[PDB]
Amino acid sequence: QMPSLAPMLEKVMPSVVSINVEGSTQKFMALGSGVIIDADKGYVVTNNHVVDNATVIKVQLSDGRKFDAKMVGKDPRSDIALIQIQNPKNLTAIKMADSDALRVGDYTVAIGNPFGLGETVTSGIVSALGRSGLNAENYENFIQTDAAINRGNAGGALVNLNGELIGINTAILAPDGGNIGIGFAIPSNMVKNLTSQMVEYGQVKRGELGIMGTELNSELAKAMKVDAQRGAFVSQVLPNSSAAKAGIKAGDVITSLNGKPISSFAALRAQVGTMPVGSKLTLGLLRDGKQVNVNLELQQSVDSSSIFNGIEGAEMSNKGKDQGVVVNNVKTGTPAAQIGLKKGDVIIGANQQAVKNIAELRKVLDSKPSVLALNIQRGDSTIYLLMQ
Amino acid sequence: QMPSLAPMLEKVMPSVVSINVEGSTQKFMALGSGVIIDADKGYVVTNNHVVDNATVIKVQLSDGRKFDAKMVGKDPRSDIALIQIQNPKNLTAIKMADSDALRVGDYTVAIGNPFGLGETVTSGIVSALGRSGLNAENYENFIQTDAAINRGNAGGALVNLNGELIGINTAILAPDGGNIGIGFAIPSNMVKNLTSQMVEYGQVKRGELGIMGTELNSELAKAMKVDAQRGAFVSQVLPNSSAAKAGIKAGDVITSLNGKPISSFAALRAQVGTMPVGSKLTLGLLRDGKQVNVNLELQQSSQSSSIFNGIEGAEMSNKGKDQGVVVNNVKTGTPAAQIGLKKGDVIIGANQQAVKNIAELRKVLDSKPSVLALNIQRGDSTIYLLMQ
Amino acid sequence: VLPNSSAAKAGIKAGDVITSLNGKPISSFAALRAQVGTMPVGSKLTLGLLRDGKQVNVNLELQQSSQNQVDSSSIFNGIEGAEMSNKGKDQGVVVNNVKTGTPAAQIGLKKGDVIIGANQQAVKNIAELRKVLDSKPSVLALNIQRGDSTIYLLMQ
Amino acid sequence: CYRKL
Amino acid sequence: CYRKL
Amino acid sequence: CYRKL
Amino acid sequence: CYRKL
Amino acid sequence: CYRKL
Repeated sequence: QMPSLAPMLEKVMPSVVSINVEGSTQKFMALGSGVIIDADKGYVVTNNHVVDNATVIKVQLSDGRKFDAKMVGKDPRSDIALIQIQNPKNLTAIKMADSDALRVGDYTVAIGNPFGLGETVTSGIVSALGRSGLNAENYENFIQTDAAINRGNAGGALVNLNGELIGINTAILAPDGGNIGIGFAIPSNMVKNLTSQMVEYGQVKRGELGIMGTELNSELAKAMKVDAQRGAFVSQVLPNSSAAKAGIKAGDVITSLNGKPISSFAALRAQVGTMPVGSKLTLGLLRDGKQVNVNLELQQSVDSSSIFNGIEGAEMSNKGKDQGVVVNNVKTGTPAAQIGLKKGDVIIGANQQAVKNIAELRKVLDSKPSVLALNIQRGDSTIYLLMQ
Repeated sequence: QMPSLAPMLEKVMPSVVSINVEGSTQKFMALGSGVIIDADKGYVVTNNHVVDNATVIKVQLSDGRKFDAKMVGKDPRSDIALIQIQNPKNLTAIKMADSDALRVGDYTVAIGNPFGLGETVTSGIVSALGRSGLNAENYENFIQTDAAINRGNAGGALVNLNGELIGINTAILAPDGGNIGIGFAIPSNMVKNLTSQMVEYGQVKRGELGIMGTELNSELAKAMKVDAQRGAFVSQVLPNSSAAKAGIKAGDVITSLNGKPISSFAALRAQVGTMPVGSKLTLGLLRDGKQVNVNLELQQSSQSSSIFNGIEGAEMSNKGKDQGVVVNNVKTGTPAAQIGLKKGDVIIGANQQAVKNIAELRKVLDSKPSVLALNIQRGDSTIYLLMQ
Repeated sequence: VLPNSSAAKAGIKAGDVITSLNGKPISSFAALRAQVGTMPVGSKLTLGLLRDGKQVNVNLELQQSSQNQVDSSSIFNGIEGAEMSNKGKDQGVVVNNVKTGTPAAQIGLKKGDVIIGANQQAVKNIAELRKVLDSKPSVLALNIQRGDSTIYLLMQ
Repeated sequence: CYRKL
Repeated sequence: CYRKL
Repeated sequence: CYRKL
Repeated sequence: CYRKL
Repeated sequence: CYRKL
């Protein structure tokens, strides 16, 4: 009698799907994998870098059934998207496990679709936890695994020996485009928090505690007479922030979140960047070698490229009460400064339409005209700006 | 007390050999692996692309013993070759398993000689079954595995944990010439049927059913109002074919083979494309959404390299009743058309000895004279062609 | 429209469309630019507007440029890349613009310079400058001032 | 592409 | 670099 | 360096 | 791409 | 691109 993994897979593999994508930008076609989160509703999670700027999306199950799917949510800061199968009939969902109990040394099983060959299973183990740095702006708390993962495994499922979802395979470390035994997956607990916001609101309500910080090395612990050699170092607390309201001061060292120890600041940063606003959590602090615990509650939280898509480098907002779109600050040499924007301008309107705020502006950006004529004002002057 | 694979490997590893071969076409040298099939007779299986255009065959056992081997059979359609050891003395055969019971998730052990280093052992799992598409003309039903397999593992063994042979490692998917966790092996049941034919005849008697078809995707499945989203689709049945004699009509969808579900048409083609002529098997069909079972028996299909061992590019067979060796068709730019022979030529004799069939002819190829004079006839004309 | 500009003084507002000059229709903006770029200062002309579907006629008069009046070339007969004009009442020549990679910026000229004198003669306007360049001195010692400082720049 | 068996 | 929470 | 899938 | 051994 | 007369 031989030990085998087939019994777990025969029940779990139907939950893993492959994704075919068509889009344009230079039109392109991409392929990857997906995971069925809710069998009834047909919600399928995948990597956001798989489904960006995609016009047509068809999803093929493990058994060969084809469907059409529509976008539900996307979050490039954590690279998680959610799609919905049209006409969900006879699907199999995956049970997600508590990834915060994972330990280096657990056996892992990867499921995906390398090179469009089909549903491919590989084995491995948990190489490490809390890995980050492949893209420092991204909220990455990657699990490292030696499970084989190539092009097309993206959006695939990472499960334990019981077939419970622990992570979503995301990226590999390949200087040659072929797997060498380093895969990265986003823990299920982050995926569970990120999917739940896309179900109710369609986007992510990004919350903030209101503190600055950086990674704690062994050198800094000597200067601060701190015992722990790893964690979050509080540079400052911002006024009237949740964290400031909670009693957090500068000079503290964070050690735990919900009782679970923290691997790194860049990993802790990825943790809360996924939780919805107002989530009450517990923190482990260390000031003067004494542990302090605090419960917290996220608070809510502007660029020109947030309302432009292509033109950055000018800070802007609304003026007073329906007084236009004022420009806060501009850097000389940006796509906005390439079209003449200066600091202090007051956008009154555009194309014979009045503009009182960013909302009345964005009502006309959606009209997408061929040429745009802003009726802004600099001081006592009334000038115009053109685009496209 | 630790789980290990060493107890099984010390049993089976002597049954895995490495192959040193020297030849030419411009002299070259290459090397592969092989598996002892019959310890007494000295039968070793390998890949046909390992023994293509081979002059001298040397094998080195696990223990370093050297022997000599001669060609027995070759099949470029399935890439399975069989050789026999000269002076077989003190060998160990390998047990074979039933690959039709294999399941994705079972553990696999790959044994070969990567980079000529010697017998090297790697581990993995069954990535998938029925994978195909590397070369659409081959009878390919490969087994995919994350077992590390590189150049040299060819002809090597893929085995289970009890030391039973499940497949012959064949090819990999590597963008860089180095394994990225995707290897392919030919299942044992295929190799079981292929070798048994090469034992008696030195070639495989290719029998056919006389049907055309194509792959069933979910798109065509919807078109025929057929529920199954994958399988073999019946295009047409040829007259006087076993299917016609069994009662198979166009518009049917093949779903199973002997109760064993069908993974694709590409696998099903390789399945029976290797079974010996007359093999009684049962199939599951689906016409008008109604399940039907039929029992069948393979029939004969009636169709240079296999005879010269070094001159390819010409399909040839016997003619009528003792009417010589007619050449069916010739490919342009191959070692056959380089000597003048064309399609339609009928080799009647050579070197003052008449040739009634392919057996009478090789009696001269085994005589190995310095110069050969082929007395073919093109039409009613009498000509000669010379070689060497 | 710039402040203190003849167009602003004439009653011309931004967002308007020019259609004619002295009756002659205008083919383009670049063509009108060339038309007026040749007319002498103070040339009185009439323009045709189109604002909110309403035709407007205006009398105007060319004015001088306190910004980018005289470029470097026409004074040195070989040195381009510095647009300059007079300051105040005989308070020197401030450089309005200097081009990147041109013979003027190749000797160090930047924006904001104020030339007070050159070669032991105080320089108050472009005529007093040109009065030394017609003398064609072998080497030129410019007593310019950048900011509150009094510096020099040399030529040849 | 139709293939024969 | 300075990162924000 | 780092690659995607 | 696809390769032999 | 607006230029000055």
